Amino acid sequence: ANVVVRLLIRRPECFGPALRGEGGNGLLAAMEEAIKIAEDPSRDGPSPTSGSSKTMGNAIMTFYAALIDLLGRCAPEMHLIHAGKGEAIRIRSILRSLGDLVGVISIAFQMPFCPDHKAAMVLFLDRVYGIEVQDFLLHLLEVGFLPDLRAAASLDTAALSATDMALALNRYLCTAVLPLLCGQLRPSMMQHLLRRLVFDVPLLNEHAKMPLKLLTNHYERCWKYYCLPGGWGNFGAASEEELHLSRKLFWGIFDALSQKKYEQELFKLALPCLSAVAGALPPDYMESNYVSMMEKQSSFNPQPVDTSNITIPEKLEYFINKYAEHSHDKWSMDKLANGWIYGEIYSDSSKIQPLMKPYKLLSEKEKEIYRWPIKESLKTMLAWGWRIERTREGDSMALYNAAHGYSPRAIDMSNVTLSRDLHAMAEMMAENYHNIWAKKKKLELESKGGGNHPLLVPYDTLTAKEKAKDREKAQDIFKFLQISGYVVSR
Amino acid sequence: EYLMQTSTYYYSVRIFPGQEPANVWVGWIT
Amino acid sequence: ESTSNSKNVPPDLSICTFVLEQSLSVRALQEMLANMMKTAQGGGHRTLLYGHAILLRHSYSGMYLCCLSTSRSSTDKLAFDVGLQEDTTGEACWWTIHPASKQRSEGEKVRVGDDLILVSVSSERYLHLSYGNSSWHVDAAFQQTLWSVAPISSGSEAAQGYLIGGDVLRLLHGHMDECLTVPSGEHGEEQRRTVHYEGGAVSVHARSLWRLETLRVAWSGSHIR
Amino acid sequence: PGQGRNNSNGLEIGCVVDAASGLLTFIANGKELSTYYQVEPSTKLFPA
Repeated sequence: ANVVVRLLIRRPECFGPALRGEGGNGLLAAMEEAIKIAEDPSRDGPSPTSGSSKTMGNAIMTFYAALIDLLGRCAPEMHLIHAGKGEAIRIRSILRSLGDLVGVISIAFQMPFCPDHKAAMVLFLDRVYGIEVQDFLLHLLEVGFLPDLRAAASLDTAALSATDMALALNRYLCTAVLPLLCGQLRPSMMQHLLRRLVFDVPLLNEHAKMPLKLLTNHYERCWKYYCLPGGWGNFGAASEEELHLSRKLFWGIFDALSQKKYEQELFKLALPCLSAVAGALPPDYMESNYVSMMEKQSSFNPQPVDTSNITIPEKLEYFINKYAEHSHDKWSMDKLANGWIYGEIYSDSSKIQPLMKPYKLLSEKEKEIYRWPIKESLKTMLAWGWRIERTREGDSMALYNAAHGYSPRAIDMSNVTLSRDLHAMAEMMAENYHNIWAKKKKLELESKGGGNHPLLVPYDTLTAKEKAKDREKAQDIFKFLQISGYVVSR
Repeated sequence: EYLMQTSTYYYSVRIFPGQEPANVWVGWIT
Repeated sequence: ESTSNSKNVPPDLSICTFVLEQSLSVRALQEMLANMMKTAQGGGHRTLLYGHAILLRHSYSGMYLCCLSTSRSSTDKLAFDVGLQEDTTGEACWWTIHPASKQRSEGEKVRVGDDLILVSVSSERYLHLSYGNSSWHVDAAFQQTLWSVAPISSGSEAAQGYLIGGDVLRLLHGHMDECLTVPSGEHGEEQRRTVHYEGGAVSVHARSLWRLETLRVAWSGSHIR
Repeated sequence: PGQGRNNSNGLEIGCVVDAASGLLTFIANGKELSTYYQVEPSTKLFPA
């Protein structure tokens, strides 16, 4: 390795196609120029578009993948014999200098392309850089975001849906054990891993995924598992007699020695402990499914409901109109930031909006647009059935500090804390909204007759990018449901 | 004798009062 | 410094003068700190051999030119730019020489005025002459670039107070102790161009000093004939 | 009752009067209502 590194860096004629300067091997330009030529079009640059699962085409981005694979495999051995004390530090310094090469994470981020090249990409980081520090793992937090999302969708015994590249994906995830050897915001990769064992497509490959879920909780905080334990307990109670024998292993690993200095609650552990007790006796005998189960205590929904024949009582007469006007005021503030002004004749070029007027004079189209989601939401939890309060002192509709007297003002209502029961109700409403989105996705998929989308997935599947929008919508729900003296609870 | 003037030492210990968390009391103390 | 235009644009050799301090072998990798002179003080005036590590000391500054780890050079994104540093500590401190071709070999004695190849012992890079924008830029790169040495002065000369070129001096009168002096103007505009004499306090001071140097690049710091 | 939009409720701007025998002005409201507290001159120090 030392000799080949010395000779290759003495004679770097492996030039790059786009970037200038002596040498080359600039992935940040070569990979990006090669994908636009290879993915949609054919092997040549000027060429028509054809080819599905096609694994100047397959040449350059495999030649590179081989090059960084060779560099990673010839990187000096780490943390077994040599740890910065064997004169081999100059080789690692040269490899890091070839920062530009630190952008291997950025290179792997461009997920649309053979899945096997990502194995070399992560192997380079394992060899020359290492993720032993928590900062890089906090930066990434996933082996691959879109690959993890896509492996969830590609799980079925179908011809055109899976069993085409999912095997290569499974091999790449088998390689992907970098997190092995204190979650800050929300690491939820074990929920993604839960889908893998539901239907074991690759035989014997679940052994590589067992420690990814096992050792994760040891590093993870007990409280960081919030409602994913509830979902997993639901699935475990459903499949208490199943080939998924890692459920009891996770049960033991959590319940035993999950009691830290905090000594967290066991009331939520009582809900599935009785289910496990009542489901362990009707089965007659398994040889190892009940051995370690000695101490279990310290001491997908596409259609939520149907509201075709639900009548809304007319207890909403004033606050609904007030909050519709508040939403219109927020829209007016947004269009004022855009540059729109009130006028008489609508004109897109001149940025004239004649709708800058009170809700009583507003148009029926925008009135229905503002009223339909709120009315549908109210109908939904009225259909579910919960109590409604009318507290007198909760009247915070108008308490914070142009033509027709239209003077909207910004209100900072995001500083208010809400209760856990109201949070659960808003989470149910958010699940209903996600199911509505899933319904529109199913309708458009049926209309198109073919396609796939990785957003037909539960809460924990969502990464931070979409979770930001989800939290913004949840905050809007909190703002709507925290005022007007109306309280909903069980 | 601040002739041709209203007051002096125009300054403020600024606290944003528009949020009104609990309708805070503001004034000098001894 | 462009010394080719010797008749048109005169060069300066005080900043270009370089002195070799020590010559060790690459095999003789002495132990690091927490076991600077322990054993490398035997004899003196040791001859120089091919393949031995050498240390470049600048003439009027005690800084050493070796292996600057900076990425300020964006010409090719890879070649390091070499600078100057003080401490003779760390592996990125020494350069070793190599022959130009097979006509020499590693182990011989370097003759005067040969052709030399220099490599950083740390990054294994050579001195480079990349062109930024119609200009020269010293870089630590892996490309070939030949170099030559010209002996300016020797350390074995028994001068003990004789005249050697490159040394600043005073032209003074023996009897009246009078030396030349240039006046100072309002702010360096025109009044620095006049010449006059001045004795007494201004004798042993700054403004009455000039540098004497020979036009010849090779052996400029020689006895003046 | 003006209810200034956003954080535009005066920010307690201070204006010392020429005489400390009668009163000193330190208000945040847009209009004066009542800050009399007639006391003899006591102290003026760091803002608190």
